[PDB]
Amino acid sequence: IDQHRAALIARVTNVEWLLDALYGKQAVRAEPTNPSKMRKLFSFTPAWNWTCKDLLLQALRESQSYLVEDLERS
Amino acid sequence: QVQLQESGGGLVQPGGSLKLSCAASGFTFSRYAMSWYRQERESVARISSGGGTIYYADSVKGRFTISREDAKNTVYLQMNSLKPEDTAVYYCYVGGFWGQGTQVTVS
Repeated sequence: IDQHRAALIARVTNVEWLLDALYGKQAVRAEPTNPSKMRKLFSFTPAWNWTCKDLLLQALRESQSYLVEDLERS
Repeated sequence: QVQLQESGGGLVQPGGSLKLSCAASGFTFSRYAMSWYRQERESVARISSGGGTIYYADSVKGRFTISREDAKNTVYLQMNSLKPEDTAVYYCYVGGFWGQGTQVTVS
């Protein structure tokens, strides 16, 4: 289940965008790599309610809709 | 011997069009994704195997269209409303093997 992660990572550009979006809606950040902060972020699902998935993919569609569908048609 | 034949390039006036096509040869194509890039070197189109999941680089939105011919060995690039900034070497590329390319000159 790790092949969609690096996928979304390189389909972004700016990583801080959806993190700032996720803000107050969180310490993974000491991890040095930029995609590191991504990969652990999807291990946080138990702390993610329905509204959280909603937040991620709504920010994704409010960014680029094809990315929302790409995660969706999976 | 891995083969990819890039073609369909040329010189055009903006608003105008170019049709790029790459012809795969030597291995089984349809189980692999096929891509186009243009030149740093910036990826342009990526079409996953099977035809379902399409991904376009942000220069290509609503203009460029990557298409798939699996019957076999053809991958299409449809460029409408060409621009000089997008005039470049179009590289058809799959699996560590990039095509020799095509020349696109827009003006």
